[PDB]
Amino acid sequence: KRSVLCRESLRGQAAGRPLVASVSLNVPASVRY
Amino acid sequence: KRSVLCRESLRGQAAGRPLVASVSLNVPASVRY
Amino acid sequence: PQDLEFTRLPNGLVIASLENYAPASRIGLFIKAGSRYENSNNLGTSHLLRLASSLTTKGASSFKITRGIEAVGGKLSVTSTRENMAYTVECLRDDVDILMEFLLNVTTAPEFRRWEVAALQPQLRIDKAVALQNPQAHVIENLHAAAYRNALANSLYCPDYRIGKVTPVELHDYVQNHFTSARMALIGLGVSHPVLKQVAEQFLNIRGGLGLSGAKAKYHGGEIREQNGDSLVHAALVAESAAIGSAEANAFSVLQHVLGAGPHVKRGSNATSSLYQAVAKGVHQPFDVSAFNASYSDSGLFGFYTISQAASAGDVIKAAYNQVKTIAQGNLSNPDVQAAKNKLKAGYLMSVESSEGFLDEVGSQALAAGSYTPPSTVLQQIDAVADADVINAAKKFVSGRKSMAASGNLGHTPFIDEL
Amino acid sequence: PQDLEFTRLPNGLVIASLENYAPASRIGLFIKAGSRYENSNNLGTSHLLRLASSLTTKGASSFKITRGIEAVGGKLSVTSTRENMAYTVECLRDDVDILMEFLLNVTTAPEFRRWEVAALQPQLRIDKAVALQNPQAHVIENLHAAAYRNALANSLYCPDYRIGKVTPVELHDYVQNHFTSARMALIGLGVSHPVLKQVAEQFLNIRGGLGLSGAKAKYHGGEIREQNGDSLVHAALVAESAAIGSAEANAFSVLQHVLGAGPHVKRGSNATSSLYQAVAKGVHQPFDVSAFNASYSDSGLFGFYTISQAASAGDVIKAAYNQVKTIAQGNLSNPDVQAAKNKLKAGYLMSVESSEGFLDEVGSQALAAGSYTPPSTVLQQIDAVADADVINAAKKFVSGRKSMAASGNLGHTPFIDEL
Repeated sequence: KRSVLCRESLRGQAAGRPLVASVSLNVPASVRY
Repeated sequence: KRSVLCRESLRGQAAGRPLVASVSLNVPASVRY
Repeated sequence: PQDLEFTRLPNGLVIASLENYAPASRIGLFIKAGSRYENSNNLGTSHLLRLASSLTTKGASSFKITRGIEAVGGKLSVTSTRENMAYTVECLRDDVDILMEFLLNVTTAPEFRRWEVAALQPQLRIDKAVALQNPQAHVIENLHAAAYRNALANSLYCPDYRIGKVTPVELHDYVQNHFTSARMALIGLGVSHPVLKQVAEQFLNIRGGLGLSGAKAKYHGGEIREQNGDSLVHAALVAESAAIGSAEANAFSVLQHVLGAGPHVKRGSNATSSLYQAVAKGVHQPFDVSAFNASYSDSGLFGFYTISQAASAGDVIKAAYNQVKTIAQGNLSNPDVQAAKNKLKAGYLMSVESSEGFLDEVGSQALAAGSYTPPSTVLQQIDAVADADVINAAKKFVSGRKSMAASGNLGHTPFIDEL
Repeated sequence: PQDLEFTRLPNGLVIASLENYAPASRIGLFIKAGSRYENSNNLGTSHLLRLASSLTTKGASSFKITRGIEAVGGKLSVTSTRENMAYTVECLRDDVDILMEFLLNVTTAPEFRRWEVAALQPQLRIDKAVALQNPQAHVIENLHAAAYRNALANSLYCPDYRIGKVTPVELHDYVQNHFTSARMALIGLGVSHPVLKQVAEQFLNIRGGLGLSGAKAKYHGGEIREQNGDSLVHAALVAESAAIGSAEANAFSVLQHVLGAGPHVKRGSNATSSLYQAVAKGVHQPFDVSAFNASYSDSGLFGFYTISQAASAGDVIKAAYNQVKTIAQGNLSNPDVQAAKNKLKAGYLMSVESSEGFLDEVGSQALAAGSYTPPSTVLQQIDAVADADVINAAKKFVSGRKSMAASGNLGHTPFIDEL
C-alpha cells in the first residue's frame, strides 16, 4: 500500500483503443487502462 | 449446509413486532425473523 | 394472577413485572442500541459488544461472571436487533439476586481491557462464519444494505475489514451513548415489581440522548447480487413497508399472510398460500417461496423471498410478483382475508405463549410505545384491517421503488428492469 | 520501410506484419475472448485461463514451454480485457520459430490436466489479492458490474466463491468455443508476412461461431457501494458512453480530455483541467480527480472518477458533476476544444510510439474493424469533432441514466438522488 495524501494523485482511466487492459505474462504482470 | 431440493423449504420472513431479530447468548445463539 | 405492571421513571426507562406461578424467572434489560446506530467509522461495534458480554467489568471479573452463572445453572443471552439489543438473563427463582448483580455489571460497568478485547476479536470471524452458513443471512443482510442508504442498511455482523480494528474506546463509547436510561426497559417474568423498581432506580440512572451515532431513516431502491456456484439461488424483492405499530403496517402484515408461506404442516404443502399456488403452477417440481415482512420504527420492508434453481430463478421470481400484482389489481375475495387474519391472530398468540416469547414481546413494546398493550387489544387492531386496505397496501408494493438481493448462479435472475 | 500488411482469410482471421529494422520481434495472437463471454455458471474461467498459459499442452510439456522460452530469453504475456485476450510473445529475431511453436501449443493445444489445473487454482486468489490492492481495481470493477446487467458487468477477476471450482472441462470448453478462427488476429512486429501467413494457414484453422458464451450488450443504471476504514474514498460516476470506433464515441473522447486530468507534468498541477479547476476551487487542499472514458464494441461508459477524503466526498463529487453540467449547458469556448484535440492526438501518437504499443493498437483494430487504419487517418477523424458535438455528448452524461461505485467511509458520498 502506497500513501495517497498529496496533490500527486493523477490516476483516472481512459486510453484510445484499450480500456482497462489487464496483462498476465509468464515473466512480468500488471493492470493498466 | 442443508440441501434444499424439495417442496419442503418455504422460509420467508415476517413477524409482528420483531423483524430480522438476531440473538447472541453464551448458552445459545441464532437468527430469526 | 397479577398482570404486568409498567412504570416510566423520570429518566424515561420503562419497567414491567409478572409474579408467575412456575419455578423459572427471567430478567432482560433491553437497551435501544441496534446495528442502525453505527457510522461508517463505527460499523461492527455492536457485533463485538454483543460477543463481549462475559469480559471483566467493574464489580465482576470475567471469571467470576461466567463461573458465577454456572454455579447456579443460569443463562445469559444478548439479543441484538437492527433496532434493539435485548440482554436476557435466566435462572432459578432463588438466584435472581446473584444473577441480577451480574446483568448490572455487564451492562453498566463493562471495562473493555485492551488485552481482553483483543483476544475476542478473532471470535467475530468465527461467529460471522457460522451465521453466514444460511443463505438467508447473507441475502437478508444484502437486502437491508441495498434498500437502505444510511442507518438500517448497516448489517448485524461486522464487516470483514473491520474485525481486528474494533477498538476499546469504540466499545466504551457505544455503551456510553446508547446504553443509557431513556433507551432502556427492564422486564421481569418472575420478579417483584416493587423490588425490581428499587434496583432499577439504584442502578439504571445514566444520561445520554438519542442519535450520537447518527439516527435517521431513509429508503433507497437498490440491488445487491452475489454470484455463487450453488445449484440453488435465493433472492428477495422488497418495497418500503409501512412503519412499526401503525395501521398501514398492520395492513401489510395481514396482506403478508394472504400470500405468506410459512408451512403450518410437517411435510405438508400450502393450499392456502397464493404465492405458492401461483408460483407452483408456473414453476418446476422442487422450489421454495415465502413472503417477507419487516417492520421497524421509521421504515419497513415488505415483499417476498424466493429459492429457485439456476434456470427457474426468473420464472419463480416473476410468477411471485405477478400474483402479488393480482391482489394489487384489486382481485381479492373476502374469504381469504379472514383466513389470513385468523392465521395471524393464532400466530401472535403462540408467539407469546412462552416465557421467552412473552418477555421479548413485552420489552419490545416498551421501547416502541412506552407501555404494554394486552393481547386482546392487539387482536382487535389486526381485525380492523379492511379487505380493501390489504389490496391497497399491496398496490403499494407494485407501485413502490423496488429493491432486490439474490445469491447463487445468476444467469436467470431478473434485474430491476426485468420485472 | 515496408508498412503493415493485413489479410483476412476464408476463416476470417486477420494477420499483419512489419519487417522492422531493429533486433526485436514480437508476435501476438489476439483471440476475441474477453470476460464478457462467461455466464453465471462460467464466471472466472477466463481469469484461470489467463493464468494457466504455461501448463502442459499437446506438443509441449509445461517444463519445456517455460525452460524453452527461458533458454532464449523470451517473454510470454497473456493479456486480457472485458472484450479481448491478447496472447503476446517477445524474443530475439533468430528465435521467433522456437517461440512461435510455443505460442501455438499454448493456444491451440492446451491439455488442462485435472492435476495441473488443480495446482493452479490457488494462484487465482494470490493474483486477485495483488490486483485488488489498488482501489482503482475494485471500484472500476464494481462500476462495470453495476452499470451492466449481463455481459460486460462480468469482472476480470475470479469471484471469490468460484476459485477452486473452475473445472478442466470449463477451460477446455472456453478455449474450444472462443479460441477460434473467426475471432483471431495474428500480429507480428518483426516477422515476414509471407512466412507468417503460411504458419497461420497451417495452425489457426478452427471453427466456432460467436456467442456460445452468450454474447449481447445492455446498460443498466446502478450503484455498488463498498464501505472501508480508509481515510480516502474513491467513487466513479458514469453514463452510457458512445460505442467503439463510432463518431459519438470519438466525440466523447475529445470531451473527455477537455476535463480529463491525467497530469502531463511531474509534481505539476493541471491548469488545463476544468474538472480539476472547478473541483479544486470548491474543494480542500489534498484531493485528486479525473475524467473516465471507456469504449467497447456494443456500449461505452463515460464519466469521471474521484478520490476525496471522508467529509469531502460529496463536495468533490458534486463539484465535478456541476462542471460537466456546465459544458452540457452549452458553455464551452473554441480555444479549449483545440487544445483538448491536440492533447488527444499527441497521446494517441505516443501510445503507438512503442513496439508493444503499436502491436496492441494493430491487433486491437484487427478485432474491431478488420484492417489497419493508419495514424494520419486516425488523426483526421478526431479533428472532425465539432466544438458543439462535444457539448452535445456532454449533454448526454447529464441526461443519461447514472451509475456509480464508491469505496471507503461513505458517510459523505452522494447517492443517485443526491445529485
